Amino acid sequence: DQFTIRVKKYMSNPLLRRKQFALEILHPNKGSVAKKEVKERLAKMYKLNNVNTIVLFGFKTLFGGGRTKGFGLIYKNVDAVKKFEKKYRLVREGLIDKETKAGRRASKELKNRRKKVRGTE
Amino acid sequence: MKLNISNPLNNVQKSIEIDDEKKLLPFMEKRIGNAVPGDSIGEEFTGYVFRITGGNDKQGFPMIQGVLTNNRVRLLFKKGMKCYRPRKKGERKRKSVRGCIVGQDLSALNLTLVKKGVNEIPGLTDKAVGKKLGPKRASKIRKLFNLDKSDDVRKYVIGRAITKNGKTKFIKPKIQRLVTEKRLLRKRNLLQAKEKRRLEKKQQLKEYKQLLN
Amino acid sequence: GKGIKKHLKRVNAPSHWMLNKMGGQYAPKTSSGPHKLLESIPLVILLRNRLKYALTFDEVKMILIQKIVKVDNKVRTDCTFPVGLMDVIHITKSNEYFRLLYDIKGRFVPHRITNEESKYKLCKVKKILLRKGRLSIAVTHDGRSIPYIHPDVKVNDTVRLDLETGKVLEHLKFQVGSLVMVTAGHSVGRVGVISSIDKNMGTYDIIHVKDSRNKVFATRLSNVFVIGDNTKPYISLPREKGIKLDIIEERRNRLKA
RNA sequence: GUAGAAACUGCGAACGGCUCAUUAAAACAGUUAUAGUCUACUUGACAUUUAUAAGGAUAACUACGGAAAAGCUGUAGCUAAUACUUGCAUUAUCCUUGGAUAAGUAUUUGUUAGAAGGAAUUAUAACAAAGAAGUAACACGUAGUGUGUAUCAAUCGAGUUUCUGACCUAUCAGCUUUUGAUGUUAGGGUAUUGGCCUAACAUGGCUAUGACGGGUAACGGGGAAUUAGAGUUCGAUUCCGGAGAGGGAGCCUGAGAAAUAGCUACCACAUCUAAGGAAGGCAGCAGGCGCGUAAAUUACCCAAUUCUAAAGAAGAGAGGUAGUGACAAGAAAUA
Ligand SMILES: [Mg+2]
Ligand SMILES: [Mg+2]
Ligand SMILES: [Mg+2]
Ligand SMILES: [Mg+2]
Ligand SMILES: [Mg+2]
Ligand SMILES: [Mg+2]
Ligand SMILES: [Mg+2]
Ligand SMILES: [Mg+2]
Ligand SMILES: [Mg+2]
Ligand SMILES: [Mg+2]
Ligand SMILES: [Mg+2]
Ligand SMILES: [Mg+2]
Ligand SMILES: [Mg+2]
Ligand SMILES: [Mg+2]
Ligand SMILES: [Mg+2]
Ligand SMILES: [Mg+2]
Repeated sequence: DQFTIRVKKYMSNPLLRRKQFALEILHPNKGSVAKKEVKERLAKMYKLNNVNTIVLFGFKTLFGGGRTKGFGLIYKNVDAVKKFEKKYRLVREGLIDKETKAGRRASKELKNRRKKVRGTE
Repeated sequence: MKLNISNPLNNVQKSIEIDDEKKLLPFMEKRIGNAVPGDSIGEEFTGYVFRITGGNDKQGFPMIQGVLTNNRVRLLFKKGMKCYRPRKKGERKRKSVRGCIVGQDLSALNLTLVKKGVNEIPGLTDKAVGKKLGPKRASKIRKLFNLDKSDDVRKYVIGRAITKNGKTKFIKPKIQRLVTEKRLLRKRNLLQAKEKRRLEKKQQLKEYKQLLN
Repeated sequence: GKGIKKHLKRVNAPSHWMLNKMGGQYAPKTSSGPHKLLESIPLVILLRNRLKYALTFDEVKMILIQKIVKVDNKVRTDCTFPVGLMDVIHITKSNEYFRLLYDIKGRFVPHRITNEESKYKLCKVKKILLRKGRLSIAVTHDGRSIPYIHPDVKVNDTVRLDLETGKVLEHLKFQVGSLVMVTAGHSVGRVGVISSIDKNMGTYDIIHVKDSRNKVFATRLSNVFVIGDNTKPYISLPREKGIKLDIIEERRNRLKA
């Protein structure tokens, strides 16, 4: 509702397909405006028609209260997000959903497979 | 004691089981690689000649050709030898192996056929099996079908029963060492690069010889 | 075993890379190439720690996969390639040009030259060889072989090299009045001219250099690089122009808010 | 055209991690030399005495098998390659045609001439004999790359090597040399120099400025504790160097090893067995017994730091994250 965003060390990165910047948020006498609201304000502030091209990470609330710091990241389009963002971030954003969790018990399979011979293993 | 007879000409083999000292008497004290008549193993084998190619003993150790004893010895093996396959490169290991003289302590024979006799011994001299895989190098194909240069080789490669996906398609192996425009392109490009290097070197030499004034 | 080492620990990396002593036990361990390890920086350092275009190592990899970075007019994909002193760097996607130089401290910086200046560099000779058929080859600090060198080029002087074609444009001599940049201990980015040369017979040779503020320093002959004739330098320089002030004067200047 | 169990081929596995037993001019530190050498990957230069395309043979696979057991393997039939091999098409220089041809990269032997370094038996050139190995019968579809290749140079390194520098002990005063101890000559060997080794010859070499021995609950250093200034004591343990993988000695592959989650043998210890035989090495990470005054989880992950590969995409007890934890350190309630 009542908060101000101050974007710092803004920089454009044509080598990647994004803009990258720091962030500070002022919310006096309240607590921690949610990540969903910050995206919507940034979209307005930057005319970003969509909202699914923004990535935010590393938010801390600064002992005393009333102000928060973090990092932000705005991409050219959705295809540039999936190309070169890691899988764990891409799951928190909801763009994909995969949790194949076979575990580190593939070491058991690796070991008991080299002792068998060409045809069967 | 258990015999594996294989017909090399027709690609077929047949095994028989024997528990008898009388029948195996001619085989004893023979090295591997020498002929031996097969009359005693059966009345239908009259006129059959075999050759000894291998075997292994009661405990399962194989026989090797070099050693001239009648029992087990202990050698250290290398890459080029027979009864060994290394895990590393340059690794050598000491193993126990059996001699090449035939004796009572065997469990298999592994002998092959040389001569037919008076009967036909069905299943060993009647049937025949093919190569199971055709050639891939082009010159081998043309030498197989006795073609000449004008004959294209791509039309004579054969799949045997192949009707795998289509009604009848006969998907065929890729064949190597075929004459393609690519090859030709490689030759002309290499010649052009060589000439260009020659010209550049002549340019540089003339220029430097000019500069020496 | 006891063969060639492959790892580099962080506290043992050269100090002018300026690496964080927390966050990691290792350092990039530059590859082998045209420059020595201690007189160069790996490409990841340039492209992540200095220019800040990348956040991690894998981002440098994804940048280099798309062939958009060139050193000395050739694309390179090796994340640990050595870059070194007088080399030019071009990034097509941003249309940028840089030349690495020492500042008045001992650390490398990208200098942001213009497009016209991006077509040459300066190479200093290390030795001259005579080979079969009586042709002469010069070896530069860049680790580079130049055949058909002019007969008047000697061992310690510098030459100006075109980059599209590996040919020579002109050469600059090593004399008493030439302009010099120094590249090793206690004075690593100073620019002065030259005052004298010593020539000790069995040991090192010492030369003396005078600043444009009339300050004089000395060093070994092997860490002296000629960058111009008597009057002017042949390349653009960083903002201090190689003028080093003492700590009192530097503190006084910095105190302007 | 897209994907691809097996298998052949290529590269790595000599880096990393652990511990401190040996070791007292040894190792190590600061300073030197290689004009006495080797050097994969990476970087730059750049080559000499059937051809519209050559050869045979082997995995995987199919069929017949043996052994209680093992990362065991026999016989027969097929088939590829950047595996293993053979080999074609060509000009240059000196005197606005011809002549001589050059016909040979490294390396070895004999006779000569001679831009650089303080110093040459140096780069280099001629003459007479030998002579390896190579200069694309390869893949992609981007003029562009990938793989491979003779010699030179660079880079990531190593082997030797000059000068100076250590604790306690004389109830350790002479030592070394037959069987190499110290030198000379000629060879052998090595990647090179060298008694490093062999043959002949001479009688040398070190020492109270402490040789030769004994001891260390001794790995060296960067460093640590306490001290006004002098000093005294510690340094197994984040980084660098050295050494080892139960104790010794040998060896293959390879650019790199006298390797030990590589091989061969003996000594000690110890596992399975149908009694014929087969298989071993936690001073790597957890964990157990023993020892003792004396020391933690048989957990999660490759997200970060980096390394290896056919190098975005796989793997990594290297490494990170938590769990146990009054070793040590900082802030700070009980109004
Ligand atoms: Mg060792
Ligand atoms: Mg990173
Ligand atoms: Mg190590
Ligand atoms: Mg003698
Ligand atoms: Mg220590
Ligand atoms: Mg101890
Ligand atoms: Mg420890
Ligand atoms: Mg260490
Ligand atoms: Mg032990
Ligand atoms: Mg060993
Ligand atoms: Mg172990
Ligand atoms: Mg052992
Ligand atoms: Mg343990
Ligand atoms: Mg305790
Ligand atoms: Mg690829
Ligand atoms: Mg993934």
